[PDB]
Amino acid sequence: DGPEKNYEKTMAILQIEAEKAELRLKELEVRRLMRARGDGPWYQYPTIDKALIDHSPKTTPDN
Amino acid sequence: PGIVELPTLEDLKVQEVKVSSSVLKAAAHHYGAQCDKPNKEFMLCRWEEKDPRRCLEEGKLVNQCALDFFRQIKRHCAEPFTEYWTCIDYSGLQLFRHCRKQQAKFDECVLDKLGWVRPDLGELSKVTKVKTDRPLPENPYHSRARPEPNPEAEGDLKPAKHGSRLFFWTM
Repeated sequence: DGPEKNYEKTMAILQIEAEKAELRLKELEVRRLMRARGDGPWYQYPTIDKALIDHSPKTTPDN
Repeated sequence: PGIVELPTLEDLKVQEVKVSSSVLKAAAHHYGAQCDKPNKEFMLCRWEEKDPRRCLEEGKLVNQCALDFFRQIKRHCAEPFTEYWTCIDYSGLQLFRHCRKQQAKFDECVLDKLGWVRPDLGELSKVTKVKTDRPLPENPYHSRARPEPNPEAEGDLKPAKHGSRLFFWTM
C-alpha cells in the first residue's frame, strides 16, 4: 500500500497513545490530590451515620 | 479554653422548702395535681435550654409554689396530713399500700377544706403542654458551624477515554 497508509495510521496511533499517556499522568495527580485532601468522589472513608442518633427526651434533662 | 460562668450565690438563695421525703410522699398526688404549672414550666425550661445555669428563676418559682401548697395544707388539714405522713414514714419502703385509712382521712379533708381531688391512676404521668413565653433556644448544644458537604457527584457517564488505559490493553 501507499506511504499515506502508514502516515495516517501512525497519526492515529500517536494521537491515541499520547492521549493515553497524559491521561495516565492526570490519573496519578488526581489520585494523589484526592488521597491527600479527600474533597472528591472517591477515597472517601466510612464515618458514623447521623440517622442512628436518637433525639427523644431522655431521663436526664441536660444530656 | 474559656469561661465557666457561674451565677453568683445571690441568685440561688431560694427559701429552701424543708419537709422530709416521707412528708413529700404523703402529699405527692395532690401536690402534683395543684402545682403542675410551675413544675412543668421549670422542667420544659430545663429540657429545652439544657442549662441549669439559665432556668434558675423557674427553680425559684417552683419552690415558691411548693411552699404555698404546704402552707395551705398546714392551715387547713394539719392533723390528718401529720398522721398520714407519720404512718408513711414508719414503713421502710414508704408504701401507700399499708396506709389507706389515713389516706382516706387526708383526701376527704383536703376535698372539703381546699377543694382537691387526688389524680386517678396514670393521670399524673401524661405529657402536658405548657404555655411558656420564653423563646426557643436556637442552638441549645452551642454547636459550631458544620463543615461543608463534599462536592456532590453528578453528570452523564461516557465510555472511559481510550478504554482501560492499563498498559497495552487498548480495550
